[PDB]
Amino acid sequence: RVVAHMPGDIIIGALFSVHHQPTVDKVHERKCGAVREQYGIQRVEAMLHTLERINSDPTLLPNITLGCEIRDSCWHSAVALEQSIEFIRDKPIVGVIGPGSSSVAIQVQNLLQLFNIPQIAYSATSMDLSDKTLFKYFMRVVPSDAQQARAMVDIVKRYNWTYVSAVHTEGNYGESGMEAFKDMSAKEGISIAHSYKIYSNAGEQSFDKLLKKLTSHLPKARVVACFCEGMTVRGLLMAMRRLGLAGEFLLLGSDGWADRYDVTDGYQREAVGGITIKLQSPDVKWFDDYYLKLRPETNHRNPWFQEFWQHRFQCRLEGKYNKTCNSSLTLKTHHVQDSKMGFVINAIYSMAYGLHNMQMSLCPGYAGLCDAMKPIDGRKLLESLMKTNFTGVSGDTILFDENGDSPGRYEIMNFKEMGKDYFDYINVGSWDNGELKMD
Amino acid sequence: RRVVAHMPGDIIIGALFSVHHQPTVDKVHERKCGAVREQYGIQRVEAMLHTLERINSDPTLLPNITLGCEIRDSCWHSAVALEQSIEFIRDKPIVGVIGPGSSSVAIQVQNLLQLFNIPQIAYSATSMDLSDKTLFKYFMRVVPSDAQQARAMVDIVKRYNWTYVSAVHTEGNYGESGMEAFKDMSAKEGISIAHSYKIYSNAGEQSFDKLLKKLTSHLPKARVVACFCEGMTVRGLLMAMRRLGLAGEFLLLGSDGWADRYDVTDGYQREAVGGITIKLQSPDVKWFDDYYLKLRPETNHRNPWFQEFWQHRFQCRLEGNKTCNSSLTLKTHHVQDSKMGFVINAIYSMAYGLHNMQMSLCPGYAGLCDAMKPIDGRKLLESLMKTNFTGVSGDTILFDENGDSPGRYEIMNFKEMGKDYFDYINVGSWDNGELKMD
Ligand SMILES: *[C@@H]1O[C@H](CO)[C@@H](O)[C@H](O)[C@H]1NC(C)=O
Ligand SMILES: *[C@@H]1O[C@H](CO)[C@@H](O)[C@H](O)[C@H]1NC(C)=O
Ligand SMILES: N[C@@H](CCC(=O)O)C(=O)O
Ligand SMILES: N[C@@H](CCC(=O)O)C(=O)O
Ligand SMILES: [Mg+2]
Ligand SMILES: [Mg+2]
Ligand SMILES: [Mg+2]
Repeated sequence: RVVAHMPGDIIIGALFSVHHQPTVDKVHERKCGAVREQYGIQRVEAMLHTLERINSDPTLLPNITLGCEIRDSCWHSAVALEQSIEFIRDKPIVGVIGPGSSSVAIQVQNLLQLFNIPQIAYSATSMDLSDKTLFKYFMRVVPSDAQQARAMVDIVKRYNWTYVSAVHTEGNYGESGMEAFKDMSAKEGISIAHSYKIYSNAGEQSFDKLLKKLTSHLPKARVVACFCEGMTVRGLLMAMRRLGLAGEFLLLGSDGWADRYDVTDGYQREAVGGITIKLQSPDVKWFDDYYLKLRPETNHRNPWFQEFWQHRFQCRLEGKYNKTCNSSLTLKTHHVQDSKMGFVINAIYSMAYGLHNMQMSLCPGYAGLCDAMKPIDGRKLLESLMKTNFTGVSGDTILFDENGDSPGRYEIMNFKEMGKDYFDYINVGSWDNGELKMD
Repeated sequence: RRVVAHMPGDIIIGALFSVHHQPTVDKVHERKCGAVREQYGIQRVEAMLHTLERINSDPTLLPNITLGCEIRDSCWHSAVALEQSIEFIRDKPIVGVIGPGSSSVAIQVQNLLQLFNIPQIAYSATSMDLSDKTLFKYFMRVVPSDAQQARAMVDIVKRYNWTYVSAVHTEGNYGESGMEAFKDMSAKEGISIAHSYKIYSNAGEQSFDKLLKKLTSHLPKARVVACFCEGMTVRGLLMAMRRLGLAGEFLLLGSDGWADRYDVTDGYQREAVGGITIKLQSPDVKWFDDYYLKLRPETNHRNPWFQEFWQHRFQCRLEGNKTCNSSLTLKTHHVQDSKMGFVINAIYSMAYGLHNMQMSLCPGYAGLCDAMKPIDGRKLLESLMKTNFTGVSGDTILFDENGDSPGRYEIMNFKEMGKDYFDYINVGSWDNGELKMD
């Protein structure tokens, strides 16, 4: 399997979903699907460039250069574990950024903790991961769904819904979030018509059946609480197309969906009215400058880039598509920054600041790695990381609590019709530390 | 480093048994385990060792090939089990794995083993989840999935015309998957569940207290309590019943975690009295006791845990506070592990898979030939998925498409057989849909 290498005195690992998860037919081979941009190439590229900026910043880790080993998770548990094994055999991997998904992160954490390797996630939101007896070497730069689910329960109350349906994605994210939503909503007098679950990669038939099952609760249960992966919502949408059910349901979705266009593209009419929750994360300015200048002929250090470029533009590079890649192709056309970019970048910084701090205490008057950090002791790195206190890429303070969690907040999107045949995500409200505010 | 039981051979098979109890909150992070276990540890270790000896002595099965083993301690814990499982894969190669016992532990081990093409055969992991061959391709078992045990438990509730029961399951894949099967089966059968609860087996005294208090508030409408539970969870409850004195007000309908296990009820019998349990049908293995009971701490070094076990079992110290008398013997208070036959069938399955492979790849030869050097794990899987032989008790062992085996349950009753005497009474049976009591 392909890997992205950056040399250094210290090597940080990372798992990003450079390709989609395998299909039912190629699962056991663990042959992954198509190359991903926002969730893959962009995060890979973020990783490499953040490391450059840190290595160029003399305030942070002076005379030490951070290198990395970036690996493909395919958003899949087998693939991520396989790849995590490559991290632990046995120059060492000091800590790992990612992976994206709660149940995948858990599987990864189960391996890493046996090797005292701190792991810092940027999108794994499940409450389960707050348990430090079970997941001691796991931390994250996002809040847990104790709050997200709370926000979803609060949106239901605000709009005066007492009767809803529930769908969650199979696996720890959906399962655990929906548990929280089911519990909170029962105390607050909200009835759940039925709770359904489905895997994001189920066939059209499974989704069709789920859609028919949801119609049986019409007209009372037209709102569907979806603690769902983006690809589960898309499945629901496409099933609505096949069954001609556009305008029957209002989907209330969690962060798997947020403001993701790949979820709704091609299926806007069936999604319109949708309410989604997004974790507050501003664009990082300096990412686009770097990224939109990248060229397939000279971006060798990212070994998936040529594959991605050819996919994006549907062309062959003069280094199977029916055309050749034009010289004037640029990413600035239709560019959309990954909604979680700031989290990725902040996760990478936590690791660096964790390392820098350790260095200051264990190497008090020395420049670089002194014997006491040769080699780095994971248990002390975790102590250092657990006391994370810094200013983020976007100017917020990033701090960890005793559970390895981080404060955050949410934007509430409505997916609106903005005029004939044109739809978009519109910020309509927010949720922060218990307070819902709508426009 | 962790202690291992070794036996040499041309083909090495791995095994996972809970030789010690799980970490006690909190020796958890250091992964230090607790007290040594007899039925679930030492006896299984011993069955593994002796079964291989018996196979190596049988000339109809793998002639000229010596089967060895690497037997490791799981402590019935996901982290320890995974930790030990890495020792199997780094990198003589381990060809197959027997165990571990618990479903969520077996899941963790299967996720690693599938990556290295190493077949896994379980003796006691019963969760429906494990039937999914897309997630768990390299996993098989010699016991039926809890699809049947759940259905059986529902049928027991109906048999006594109960319409309102409480539910408790052990945190983990076994309890959660089995209770879900039970809830989505009883709701259709018109049975109501007052409240569903859950708990870790290693949860403190304080934790079980809270649970029981909650259960007491569910009374007196729900005295019957469906427990898709590990034995220690059941024990946990009984110990909480003692601390409160709520004994004789609950009826516990337990799954195979409890079954006919004395280590669950020992010391808390009157708290348990009345209880009903489901046990997988597994007859005692005659030859096992013959071999086992003859073992001596001075002469049984191949089992590295045995001296620890001997010393713990008899509360004495061996010569190389009180000194161990030479008269001590296991024949006293001996109880054979209830799932013993399943361990033994699992090993024989591995053995038979290896043998069938050997006949097609090494046709006119006795022994490991070049074409099985090394052993293709994908081919071992192929061969084991065609498992069909006659078991130690005499039944036919056969894997379905999902790598599952057929089985059946006995229904136990825990009751007083006179002033201060209590025992498990075989009160019925369940077999392929049909429940029978008398
Ligand atoms: C770090 O964060 C804490 C909050 O826990 C704050 O009190 C402190 O002022 C911050 N940083 C420094 C450098 O003092
Ligand atoms: C299993 O094998 C025995 C003997 O080889 C044979 O008689 C029997 O029909 C087989 N059964 C199945 C279901 O394969
Ligand atoms: N927060 C989700 C992932 C959502 C996403 O980034 O698409 C999880 O914990 O698995
Ligand atoms: N059947 C339980 C284990 C019960 C036991 O053997 O104690 C499981 O699959 O996890
Ligand atoms: Mg620097
Ligand atoms: Mg032989
Ligand atoms: Mg199976």
